[PDB]
Amino acid sequence: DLLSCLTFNGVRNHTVFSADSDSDFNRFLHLSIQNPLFQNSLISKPSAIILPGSKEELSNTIRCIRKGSWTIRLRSGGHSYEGLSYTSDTPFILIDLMNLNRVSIDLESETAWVESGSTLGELYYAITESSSKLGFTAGWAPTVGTGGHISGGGFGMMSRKYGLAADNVVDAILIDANGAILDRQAMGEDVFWAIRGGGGGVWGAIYAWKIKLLPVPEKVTVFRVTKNVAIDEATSLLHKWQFVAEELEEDFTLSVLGGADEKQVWLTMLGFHFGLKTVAKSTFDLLFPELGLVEEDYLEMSWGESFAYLAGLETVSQLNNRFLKFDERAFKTKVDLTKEPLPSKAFYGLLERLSKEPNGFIALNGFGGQMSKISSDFTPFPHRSGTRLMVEYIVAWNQSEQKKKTEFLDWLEKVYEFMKPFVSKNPRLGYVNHIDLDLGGIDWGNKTVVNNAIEISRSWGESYFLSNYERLIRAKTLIDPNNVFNHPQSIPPMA
Ligand SMILES: *Cc1cc2c(cc1C)nc1c(=O)[nH]c(=O)nc-1n2C[C@H](O)[C@H](O)[C@H](O)COP(=O)(O)OP(=O)(O)OC[C@H]1O[C@@H](n2cnc3c(N)ncnc32)[C@H](O)[C@@H]1O
Ligand SMILES: *[C@@H]1O[C@H](CO)[C@@H](O[C@@H]2O[C@H](CO)[C@@H](O[C@@H]3O[C@H](CO)[C@@H](O)[C@H](O)[C@@H]3O)[C@H](O)[C@H]2NC(C)=O)[C@H](O)[C@H]1NC(C)=O
Ligand SMILES: *[C@@H]1O[C@H](CO)[C@@H](O)[C@H](O)[C@H]1NC(C)=O
Ligand SMILES: [Mg+2]
Repeated sequence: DLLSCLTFNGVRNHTVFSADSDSDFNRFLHLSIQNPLFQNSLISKPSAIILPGSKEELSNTIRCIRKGSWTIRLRSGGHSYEGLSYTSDTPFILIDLMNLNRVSIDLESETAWVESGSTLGELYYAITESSSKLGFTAGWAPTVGTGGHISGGGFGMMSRKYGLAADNVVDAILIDANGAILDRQAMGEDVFWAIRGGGGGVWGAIYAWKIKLLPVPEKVTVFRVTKNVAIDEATSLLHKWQFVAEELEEDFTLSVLGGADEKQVWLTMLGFHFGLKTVAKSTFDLLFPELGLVEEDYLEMSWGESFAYLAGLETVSQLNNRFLKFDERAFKTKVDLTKEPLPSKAFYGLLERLSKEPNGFIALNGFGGQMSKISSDFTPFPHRSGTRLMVEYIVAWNQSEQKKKTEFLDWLEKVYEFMKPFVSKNPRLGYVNHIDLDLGGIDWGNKTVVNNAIEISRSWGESYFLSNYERLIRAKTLIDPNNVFNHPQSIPPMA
């Protein structure tokens, strides 16, 4: 029936479920699974996979699915930390957007239309090919899809200068529950607000984003330096780092990745400056001489080169390869936002815990700069002025380490518990692109839960969106009153 409808409407790229492990179905399913944690045979699988190739095909795909009784799942880059783009407890149809990866750069307006299947890497590659003086602000990972990422905000190394990806969206095409093809004018300002950070898989299917391209100098300066130190020094480095980071002028970003193994602590310092190396080095010589950076650590390169470099890629060319796997390990990650400085003992304790679990690591970023100049309700992402740091805790493992899974997750749980007193409180804040089901989830098939959906959903909803939660609910009710686009943590519509 679904297939007949798709045919009648001219949608031809579809594949039904097959048990054959070598089937084209399985191949398409796995192409964009970015967390092996959700890859096994015991996980839910779609009844069919549809690959629309145009806005009309996307519209008609949604229309056909509604004539049946399916749960819609949209996938762009497949990076959902919780696999929410390709799993569902109820029978589902996977709409994979990988064929919608056209990027159209307009150098006369310095804007771009970006189909929502395009990855960050594909976008960055297109921009750098078009111009040496234009860039865009989004996350570091080149295989992340614009569909999920911009829908959830999109934070990266240029956010202190330019804010989130979603803060630089000026139009969009949204395909609603009825297949309507809506631009900014058609969807209205409440819905255009909601899609710019309110979370993917909730409002409809974004067909394309229109973004404003942003100035970058022809040469920027970066460094990636790993310090191999002991815990005393690592603690004092991290404790000073937090002040250096949040306070730097907007033309600088300094972030950290960290881990340990018994007495050996490693801290990888990632630096970016919107300018030349003489200024970059004079700034860090003055503000953070403890890092011990030398002249040869500072590299001058193009903006596109810098994004490939910070992502750990070999070349700018690799940005354009969406199936170059970032990593092959299963993972679980959690995040905190902070409002007060972290005491030294928090870093010491975090490092002690890392030293006992070499499969764990942390990633630390400062806000400030432009992030403090954007109002909390400009877009749905509310963590602006007053927000000091974002702290990510990750544990990752390979197949050979599978039996330690329970232990790894316990370690992460304990780290998050340890950090509780030092980070944001009442409520403990989160970030929707860092979706975390530990916070809870709605079973939309459970009537008693659905009756109280708004209160229940406030647990994660206010963590992600704070006061913006109320406006999100109104926008949801407007654009998807029948809740066609839903998942365990989707914004509830009013009854
Ligand atoms: C995997 C990963 C993620 C990541 C990261 C590094 C890696 C290796 N670094 C990040 C960073 O530097 N800054 C940042 O803000 N986020 C970072 N992340 C997390 C990443 O942003 C999120 O995982 C993001 O949501 C992933 O987007 P992607 O498009 O790749 O993922 P998805 O699983 O397919 O979709 C996620 C949700 O959005 C819905 N979706 C997908 N496409 C659409 C469209 N077109 N319209 C509406 N909703 C859409 C999915 O259904 C799912 O709910
Ligand atoms: C539905 O969409 C999928 C995914 O786009 C289509 O498969 C893709 O088809 C293209 C074009 O045939 C393939 O590119 C080709 O790759 C070969 C090497 O195998 C290369 O020599 C050619 O230059 C060509 O570019 C691509 O590999 C393939 N992608 C995947 C993941 O399979 C598929 O054809 C579509 N199905 C239908 C019925 O339209
Ligand atoms: C609905 O959810 C509640 C609370 O999560 C649970 O106790 C109950 O068993 C569920 N009811 C049904 C009918 O599934
Ligand atoms: Mg076979």
